Amino acid sequence: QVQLQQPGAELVKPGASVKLSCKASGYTFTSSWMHWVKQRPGQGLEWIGMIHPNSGSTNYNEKFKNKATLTVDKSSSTAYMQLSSLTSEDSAVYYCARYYYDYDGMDYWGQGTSVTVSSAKTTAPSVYPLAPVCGGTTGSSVTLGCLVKGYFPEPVTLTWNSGSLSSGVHTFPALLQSGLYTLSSSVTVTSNTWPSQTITCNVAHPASSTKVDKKIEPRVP
Amino acid sequence: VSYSLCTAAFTFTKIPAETLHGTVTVEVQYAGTDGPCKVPAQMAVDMQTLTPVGRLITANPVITESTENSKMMLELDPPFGDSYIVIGVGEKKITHHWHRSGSTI
Amino acid sequence: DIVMSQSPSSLAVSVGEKVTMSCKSSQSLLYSSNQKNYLAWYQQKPGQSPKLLIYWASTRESGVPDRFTGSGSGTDFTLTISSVKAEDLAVYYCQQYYTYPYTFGGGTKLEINRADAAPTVSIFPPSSEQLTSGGASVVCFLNNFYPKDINVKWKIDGSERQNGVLNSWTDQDSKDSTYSMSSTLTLTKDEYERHNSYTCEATHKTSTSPIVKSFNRNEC
Repeated sequence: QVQLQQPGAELVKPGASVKLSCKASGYTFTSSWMHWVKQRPGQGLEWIGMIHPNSGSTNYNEKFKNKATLTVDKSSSTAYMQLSSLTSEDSAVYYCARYYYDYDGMDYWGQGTSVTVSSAKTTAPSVYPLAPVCGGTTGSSVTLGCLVKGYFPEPVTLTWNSGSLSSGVHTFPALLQSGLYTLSSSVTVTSNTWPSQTITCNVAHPASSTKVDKKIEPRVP
Repeated sequence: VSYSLCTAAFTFTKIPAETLHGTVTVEVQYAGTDGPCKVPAQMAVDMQTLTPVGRLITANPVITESTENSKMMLELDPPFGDSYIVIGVGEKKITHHWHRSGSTI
Repeated sequence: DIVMSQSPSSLAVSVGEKVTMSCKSSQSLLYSSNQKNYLAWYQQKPGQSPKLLIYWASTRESGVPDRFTGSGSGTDFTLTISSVKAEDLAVYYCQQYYTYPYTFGGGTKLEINRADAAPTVSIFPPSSEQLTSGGASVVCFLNNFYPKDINVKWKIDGSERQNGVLNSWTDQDSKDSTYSMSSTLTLTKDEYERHNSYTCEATHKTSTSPIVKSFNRNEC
């Protein structure tokens, strides 16, 4: 199965450079051009260029020919893109993509690296469990929450039970306040699932290389 | 006098040849008996998208014959560097890797 | 560079509607040598990478349901969804690959009209963990409502408090097309411990009466 693994985040100073990576598996890396595409938050798509891993040949959008450099390492099936002189408009998600316009293979885009151009430092989040109000409930379902407070830059990845709990989840977009982001998520499960079964909010913050698994526990007087 | 595309299978009759100024001539033969039809031909760098590069110079190459294995000559203008000559359409299209030097103009 | 223009920039559609989106190019994408149209369509659902739907103007990517159809030739292209599903909430982009550099249209954002629905409300006092750190966030979830507009007030011992409140809406849900929103009131521990009653009160088009959940710091 085609997989293109990209790091979640890079924090970059204004005017500085960053090198992004894209590790390929599930198809012959050397025989497919690797494309790169930029997407600013809330905006459209811009094709940066492509590189052929077997030969090293490149084709760049002229807009990016000075500020981007594409390379590959065949021995590790990894494609790289260096971007230089980052502006505030270069805060964006950068995708690598195996373009495939034929019947016998799958087109596939990686998850993207979120590049934030800022002079601020990395701050890891605090992760707080949100258990229901102290007491009990007359319902058959219970809603639990997780609060991810005070981090920079975006993003965080939040799952419930490592992704095995996906139905009834609402994860709310992060909001910037006083230089730090806060995000929350709610999950609703049947009242007899929890707490006899563990419910854990799993939060990863790639920019700080931090990962927290926070169990939700019932409140006490 | 507009013909449909030749959709049967092509075969190179010899290796494509570079001309004085760096174009390439390509001789093919056509397995179909459904002529007259137009030979599909292009240059590409990416076989997974077929985005055209360079130029097709013989831009109306018509097979007039309906006998099998009839032969036709094409000329294309390759980009500098590496590319592929691509003749025909569909799963039986044929390709040939090509390299044009920057000095061959 | 080829200029790609999409219309409309956004469209509001109901589940089950046949939806048509347009894409125009500044020169023909039909390559006469192979009679192929060098036009692709991508779908981008909220928070996801783009996914290829259609290439060669009309060829579906493997695994894409046949409710998606690409049509057109030359400079004029359309993407049609024969009967829209809730899961089709997304921005749709066309992209020419006739020449380098590849260029994309500005996208059509597909939004879903659905029946009005009142939210289900939940409230969460500060965690013991956060209180030990000196902070106190109170969180209210207003889940699965429609339409998007909603007014949220925090009442502390009956008095409205707007300072320190962050309100965040989800995108439309991929299964039921509703919105949800979270409201977080952040106080200091000392400020939080000076009051007893904490109330999240929302007003939504479905009723002029307030949607309420409350707790008392006192009790269990």
